[PDB]
Amino acid sequence: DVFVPDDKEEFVKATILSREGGKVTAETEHGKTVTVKEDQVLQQNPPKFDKIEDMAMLTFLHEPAVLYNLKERYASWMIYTYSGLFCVTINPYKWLPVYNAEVVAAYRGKKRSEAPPHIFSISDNAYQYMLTDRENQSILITGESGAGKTVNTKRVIQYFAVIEDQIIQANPALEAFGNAKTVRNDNSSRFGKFIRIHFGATGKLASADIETYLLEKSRVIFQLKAERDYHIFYQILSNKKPELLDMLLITNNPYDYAFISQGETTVASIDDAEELMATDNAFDVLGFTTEEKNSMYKLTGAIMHFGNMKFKLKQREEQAEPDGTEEADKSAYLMGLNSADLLKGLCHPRVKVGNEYVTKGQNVQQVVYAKGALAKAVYERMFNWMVTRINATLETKQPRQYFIGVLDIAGFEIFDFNSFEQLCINFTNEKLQQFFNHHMFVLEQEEYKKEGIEWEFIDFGMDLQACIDLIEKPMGIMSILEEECMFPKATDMTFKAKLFDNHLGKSSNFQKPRNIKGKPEAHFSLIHYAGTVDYNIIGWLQKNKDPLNETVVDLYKKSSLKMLSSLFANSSFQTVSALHRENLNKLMTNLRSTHPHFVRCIIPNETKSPGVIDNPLVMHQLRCNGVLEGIRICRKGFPNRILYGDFRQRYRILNPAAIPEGQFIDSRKGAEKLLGSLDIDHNQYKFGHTKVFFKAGLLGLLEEM
Amino acid sequence: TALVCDNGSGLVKAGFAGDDAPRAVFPSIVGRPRHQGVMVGMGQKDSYVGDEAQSKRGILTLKYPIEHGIITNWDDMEKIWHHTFYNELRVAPEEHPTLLTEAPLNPKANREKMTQIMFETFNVPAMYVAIQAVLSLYASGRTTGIVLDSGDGVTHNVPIYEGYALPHAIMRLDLAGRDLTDYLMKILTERGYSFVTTAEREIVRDIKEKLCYVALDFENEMATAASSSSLEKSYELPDGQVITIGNERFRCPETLFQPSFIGMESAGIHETTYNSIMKCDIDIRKDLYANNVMSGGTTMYPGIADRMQKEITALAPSTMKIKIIAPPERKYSVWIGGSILASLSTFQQMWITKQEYDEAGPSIVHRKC
Ligand SMILES: Nc1ncnc2c1ncn2[C@@H]1O[C@H](COP(=O)(O)OP(=O)(O)O)[C@@H](O)[C@H]1O
Ligand SMILES: [Mg+2]
Repeated sequence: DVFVPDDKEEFVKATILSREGGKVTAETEHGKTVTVKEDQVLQQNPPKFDKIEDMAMLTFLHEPAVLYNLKERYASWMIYTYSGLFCVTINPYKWLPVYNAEVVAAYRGKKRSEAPPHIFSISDNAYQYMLTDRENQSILITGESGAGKTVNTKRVIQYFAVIEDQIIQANPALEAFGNAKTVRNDNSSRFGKFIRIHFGATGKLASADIETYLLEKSRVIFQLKAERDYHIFYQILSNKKPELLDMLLITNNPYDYAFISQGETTVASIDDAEELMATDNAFDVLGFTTEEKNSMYKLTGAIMHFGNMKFKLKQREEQAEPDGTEEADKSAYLMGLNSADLLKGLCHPRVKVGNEYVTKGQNVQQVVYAKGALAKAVYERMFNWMVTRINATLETKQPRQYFIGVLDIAGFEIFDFNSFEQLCINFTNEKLQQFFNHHMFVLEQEEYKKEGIEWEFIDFGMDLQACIDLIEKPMGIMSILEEECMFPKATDMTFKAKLFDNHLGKSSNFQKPRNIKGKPEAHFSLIHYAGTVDYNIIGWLQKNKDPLNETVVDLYKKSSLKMLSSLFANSSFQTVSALHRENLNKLMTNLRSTHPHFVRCIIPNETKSPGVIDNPLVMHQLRCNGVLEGIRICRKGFPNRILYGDFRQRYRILNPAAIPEGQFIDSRKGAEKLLGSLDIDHNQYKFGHTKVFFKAGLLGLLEEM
Repeated sequence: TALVCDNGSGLVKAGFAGDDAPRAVFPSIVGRPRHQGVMVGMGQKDSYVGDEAQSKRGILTLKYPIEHGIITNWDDMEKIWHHTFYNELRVAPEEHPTLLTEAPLNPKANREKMTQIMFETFNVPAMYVAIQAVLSLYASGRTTGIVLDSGDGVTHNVPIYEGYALPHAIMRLDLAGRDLTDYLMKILTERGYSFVTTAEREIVRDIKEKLCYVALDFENEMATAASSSSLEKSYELPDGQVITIGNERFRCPETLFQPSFIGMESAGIHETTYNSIMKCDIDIRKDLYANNVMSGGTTMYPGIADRMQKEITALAPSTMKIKIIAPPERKYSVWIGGSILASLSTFQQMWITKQEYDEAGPSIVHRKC
């Protein structure tokens, strides 16, 4: 009973006849009898440790453990499984009595290790914490709709409301401006929408307000050629409901425009052709006047419609004249404001002085950058104002003050041909893991403190800080792009030259890949915990340059109600990096003022066969999600949560005997002679409060015999 | 497919075994900045190599690390090796046998340490330096004759009969290609122009590249261009000026045919090659006169073939046929032959694998070549 590094999965159960010299002879679960390398052969945890709902009690805590245990438990059609603080579900798709009414009011206690693995339990325990500590709680959903999750919190929220349906109604519409098909695992809502439900001191639901975080603002332009833009763009594309297109003056052809033509616009798997009816219907019944209703279309179209703008290089000079008056004019009518002053404010923006003379200066390249910047900003702020309106139709006036918030975030991203966008998203995803590590460290710190003997290494967060500094800390990586766009003559290669000069060897996490087999050549690589990342920095200088031109902003006030309403409410040339860092700090602050808990989602396979595992995928998601990193934390450390009585009970094979279940050396009579049976290292375990943590792994062999 | 990379001082040319054309060729300049850095954040490169360095000579000083077939200031020539392997040809040496090139006899210590430097750091699998002329011979498919490559750093002759490299008549000469440029500096000072610095000194070889044709009966052509203004030619620097070169046009290359101008007291190349002819048997002269092959660079000057034919037929007894082989594949014949030699399967056994070097010590190159 051992584990073998088989070719396909490298973490599957094995069967050793024996092992010799460096080459293990073994009959594998994956296939037939084979010979394999010793060093990566791992050892199976004992039956008493084996098949435990928590993945924190398995002596050889290594990755194979959590792999096979998930494989078996889901093989037996179990879906709820505990993995340290993390909770893991697979949510099969052929109906099972999963939402049975018996459990709905059932798990009203049983903090986390007193009931069968189940997350409604932990959410209800969060309810109890609310009752006791009167302090906010946060749901940490990993994985996106691309991970098959959508059907979980839609039920969990109703569960929490049990001890109302307006919450979902936002989803169908806000998806259209937020779902974006990617290279891998398509059709993912890439925008973060923290969702909170407010309770007063009483506990009856008063309201639930929703605020989005860290929307992907650079998806609007320079999308990858392989991928596709926001769903709404192709919703408007399809001729269905052509009257709104008649309002919007669009020709109904994707490839006409610059922004769209980067996209594929032909995704046979899912198009909004049918969905446009549902999105329009929700977008109406959510309390929208027809004027705002069609105005939303007006702005969304105009954001496309700039894509037709074309400029020429002036003679013997530098600034840009406008070409293509008619499309500028159609846009101008579409937003109402005059065309002539718009093109002029493009060609000669105003910059103030101690008294604001009409200062002037531009270049064609700057203009092509800036107009896109303006489009991106106006779209993002439009989206957030729609969030405000969704709050408006859901407004309340009760005393609501204490909320338990569910946040959905983009999942960890590792695949082919990853530019800036991936770096941003990955940084965001991993900061939350930094938050998790520090949190679990705090709680285990006080708990082990009650049993105080000695802590291994304070602040589990250092493991991530080692790369957090590299990504963000001044003159790190992200800072270099900020500096490089500013510096004159932005050239792509000079960027990487500077990076290699500044953080190679000097930074122990910045290295270079070699011959990435078929995927196009990445330039530089980083060693994250979850996966070494590879990027090519082409187009980065273009991506992050975005000058928020003022004159047009001030020009925007004298038009339709929406645009003035959006842009009236609200500098070192803000570039996506800085805005992004600041907003992420805002988010972590909001989580800094809360308490976490963890709900995960697992995809079985692309073939969508419920009830049956498929190893190629799940291993990647589990490694990416960082549950393996939490298991790494437990494995290298004390965290193996063990009753001292439990250890005295299980250890009777070295206290010569066979009979388990008590009635031999108990808690008070141990750590005296026991390790002297087979000479196990001392001080790896004691009893402070008769709760003992372990350097586990040494406890697997001793119970096999 | 091993590799072939020329050493010659002028243009380090890189390519692949078997291929008929060097994959990348670039001037061997090495550059350093000669002024302080003023616009903070440039991320200055501490040294530059090849055509990248040639691009911005404006603020650069130029060191040629290769003079007279001797590799000096080894640090920068190693820099050139490193730039070649990774940036131009773009493969790690770890998986490619490598062959180099070397003038006839330059010093003893040169190869004996160059093999070490290129064989210990670059960790190449195997290498074998081959003397220039015999390689030039294969390049043209003639296995009998005299080679006059005159690669920019050094000029030399070998007699090779029936594929035997008859040593003792090897007649080296340091009338290098660069020194024609350097003399042209002094001759161009007279027409009133001035080219003091190093960058302009690099330009002038370019201006030499087009406007130097060697002419028969030097005295008569000289008086001819003196009396008549027929050939008064023009050209422009990347400055805006236009420069008018008179008889210096055909007084440049004739320093080759007589060195009295440059000063060196060693006869012109035609007399040296005739000398090396007359220092062999009385039966090899029958064929040697017939297969005379130019090679290397610095002989793309128009006419030089014909002028050479005239001088030799005047010197040799007027009963032999001196028809000299000057293909226009010159300036690369070194490299073509090198690739062909690397392509020979029987040649595979020759060169030196790492085992021999490690177990024998550095002298293995001299002992086994
Ligand atoms: N247009 C030209 N006409 C005549 N000679 C030239 C021309 N261009 C370059 N050369 C000469 O060719 C020389 C290169 O020869 P060399 O370096 O000795 O051979 P290799 O490049 O094979 O090592 C340069 O020094 C230059 O003087
Ligand atoms: Mg050369």
